[PDB]
Amino acid sequence: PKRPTTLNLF
Amino acid sequence: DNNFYSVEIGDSTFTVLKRYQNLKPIGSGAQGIVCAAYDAILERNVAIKKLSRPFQNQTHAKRAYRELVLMKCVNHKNIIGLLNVFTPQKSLEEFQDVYIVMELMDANLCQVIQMELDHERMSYLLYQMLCGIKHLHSAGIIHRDLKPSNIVVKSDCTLKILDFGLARTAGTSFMMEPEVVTRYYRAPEVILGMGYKENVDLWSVGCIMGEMVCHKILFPGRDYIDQWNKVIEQLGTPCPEFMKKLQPTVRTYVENRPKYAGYSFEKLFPDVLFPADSEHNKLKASQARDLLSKMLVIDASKRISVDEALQHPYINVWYDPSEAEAPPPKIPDKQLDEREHTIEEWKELIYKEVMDLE
Ligand SMILES: CCOc1nc(C(=O)NCc2cc(OC)ccc2OC)ccc1C#N
Repeated sequence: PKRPTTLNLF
Repeated sequence: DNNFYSVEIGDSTFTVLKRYQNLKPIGSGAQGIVCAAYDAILERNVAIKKLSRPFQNQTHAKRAYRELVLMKCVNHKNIIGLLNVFTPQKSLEEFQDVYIVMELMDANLCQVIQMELDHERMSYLLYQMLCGIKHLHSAGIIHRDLKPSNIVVKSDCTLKILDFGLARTAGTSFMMEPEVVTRYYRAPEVILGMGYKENVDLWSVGCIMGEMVCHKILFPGRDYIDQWNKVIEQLGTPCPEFMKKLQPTVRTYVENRPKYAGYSFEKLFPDVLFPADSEHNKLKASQARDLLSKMLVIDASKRISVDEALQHPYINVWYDPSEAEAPPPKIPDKQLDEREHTIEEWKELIYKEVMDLE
């Protein structure tokens, strides 16, 4: 369980 | 060429140290325009807010000051960092315009609230938001205005709290100016003039996390008073223990409303709206829903606190002592909760602040 690094703010 | 300059910012004019280029607006609000800029000297982009009528009322003063102060005295990786603060005027006589500069992320939480995330993202985002607040609370500071407009995310999936112009401590009053926080997120103790604790923020936190799942404002409200009716219709009329705490005037009205039992959180929030449950326990709809039902609670004295939010099975699988229980910030002692001054007197402190803060 590791922290996300991406976030498609589109 | 006096080492500043102005730019025709949409409706009004701006004035910044040349270093800031290509000033395009992004923030139009109740505290003034806030446009993005590319700080040359920095080699990174930034955001600049220009305080709208900082001395208009003895209150704006009290807020502009706290704004500054608090922007300065408090730091965390989940709180927009204060890059700078400057003024173009030369002396206190001239002085009346203040521009604050701070780091800038990629978007608004309203941007997230319009896309479907997954337990990984949603839980992490809430975690960060929760750590940011814990920092403020650790210093007896309350934000009083957490909402999407005041929360920013960046492409690397990290978020940071915003604005402090309404941030303060204490809770003596019942909020002589409760009209200021944004309706759809006002917490019961605010709506019903009551005197708030630190946990008055976890309400807004629920209203938001609920917004990210539902995708629509949790408790609408066509007006300051209708707000309340939207809260009870959802969560049901509060119990008599609670009522007994309202001012005599409020208690009566609050008791003459129709009685609603409300609906179960499984109903308010069916599974299907939450991300896809995997097979793992900690990150399940059950948990996310459970945390919600502990934030969206009328009786503050029965409503969760950050301490526990950060410890909850849904947000807790990211827990890290540093971020979680960082060092409580420390304001000098200027910041308080009442201290009133003149329009000038206030202006005085602001300058001698904008100064050693330039
Ligand atoms: C809400 C605007 O105010 C502020 N916003 C930010 C911020 O990072 N906003 C994210 C953001 C970035 C954009 O790309 C250029 C465009 C629109 C945005 O959403 C508005 C940071 C500080 C303040 C302040 N003060």
